[PDB]
Amino acid sequence: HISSQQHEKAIKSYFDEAQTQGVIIIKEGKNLSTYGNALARANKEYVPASTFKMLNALIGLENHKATTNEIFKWDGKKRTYPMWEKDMTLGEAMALSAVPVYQELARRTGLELMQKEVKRVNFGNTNIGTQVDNFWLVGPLKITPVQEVNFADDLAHNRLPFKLETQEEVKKMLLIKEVNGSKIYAKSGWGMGVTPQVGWLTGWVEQANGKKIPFSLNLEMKEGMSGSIRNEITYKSLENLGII
Ligand SMILES: *C(=O)N1C[C@H](NOS(=O)(=O)O)C(C)=C[C@H]1C(N)=O
Ligand SMILES: CC1=C[C@@H](C(N)=O)N2C[C@@H]1N(OS(=O)(=O)O)C2=O
Repeated sequence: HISSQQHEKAIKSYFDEAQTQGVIIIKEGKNLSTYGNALARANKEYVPASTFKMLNALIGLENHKATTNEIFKWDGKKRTYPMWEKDMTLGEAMALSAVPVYQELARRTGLELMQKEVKRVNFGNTNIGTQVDNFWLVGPLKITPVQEVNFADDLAHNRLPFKLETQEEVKKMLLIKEVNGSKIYAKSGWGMGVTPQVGWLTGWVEQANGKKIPFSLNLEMKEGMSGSIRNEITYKSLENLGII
């Protein structure tokens, strides 16, 4: 009974109230629906930032650069965040979004193999340049929100060019929330090394019946903004549309 006009107004209001500019793209089957307060962001390129952890993990696991139980030791050097000053698996580093572990994984893969794999999966603009440890954080690698929701759709359905086991292993690392009978799998991103700063939340909802609904939220992260606003806008948008 709720009008399209009302759903669009409600979702736009979530971005407006957060005093930011953003989009949330939802995919139902092959149909992409764009919502939010800055719809033109849908086909614009931004650094993937920490959302690249999903592809970094797939590449690393497929090419035997790590195992899912392997403990990446903390080197003992000071980190930006105290929770990163510990030993962790790829899964733990995914949940904590610990950059040093994923920079170690990128270094193990190496520039030549990383570029070949990024080109093979056809991720975003597919350019990683000459620095294997920061290309997803400060460029040249860029991707659009439409490309991110299509990547999430491919991963959710095991359509990426990796072993089924590799995709299942990475998907297990991405469970962030359980609402009723729905499971939310996603990875956030915050491009802190670029101006303006981009904020992402890309993933999918696995409904009780087995249906997978991919999504990609993309917005501008502003001064003193909490990371949780990406999760709050996403959950409110998915709940408004009856996805959760
Ligand atoms: C990812 O974009 N990162 C790593 C880390 N986690 O942020 S996230 O939860 O939004 O992924 C962070 C604090 C910032 C950011 C970065 N550019 O290093
Ligand atoms: C809020 C945090 C979330 C998380 C992330 N998603 O990047 N990071 C950074 C900070 N945090 O915990 S801290 O060590 O207590 O700051 C940590 O593990």
